[PDB]
Amino acid sequence: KHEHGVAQLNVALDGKTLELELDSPAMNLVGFEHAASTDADKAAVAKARAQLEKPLELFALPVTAGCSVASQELRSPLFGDADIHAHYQLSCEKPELLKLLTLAEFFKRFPATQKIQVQLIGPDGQKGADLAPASAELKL
Ligand SMILES: [Zn+2]
Ligand SMILES: [Zn+2]
Repeated sequence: KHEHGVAQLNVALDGKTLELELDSPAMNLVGFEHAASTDADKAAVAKARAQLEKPLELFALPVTAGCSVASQELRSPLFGDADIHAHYQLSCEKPELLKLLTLAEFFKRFPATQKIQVQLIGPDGQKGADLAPASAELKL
């Protein structure tokens, strides 16, 4: 599932919990897939890393919701000691306030991404949705 500028995002609101799994070809986030030797390359990777380390900002989860990070995983060689995987588990005090999900912010911060294919699974059932910077909201 590897198309440059296209990323998959699986969501799952289960009571308090919210699980976001983002699989993306590395081209969208760092701007290449050759492991980083240069300094321009190493700063582009650390820029991405510290943006992905702040998932309440990227996914623009409302403050009103009481959202805190329980666990976060960035599977890629580029962030150890080519695709990128980014798994967040969140715990929202007031999950009822999570009415809507804005990738608008994600697009601003990784403008290399033109389309995000979204599999949401609520307690309502299962809903697909393609998101572009134009049309980047999803009724949760
Ligand atoms: Zn590629
Ligand atoms: Zn994972």
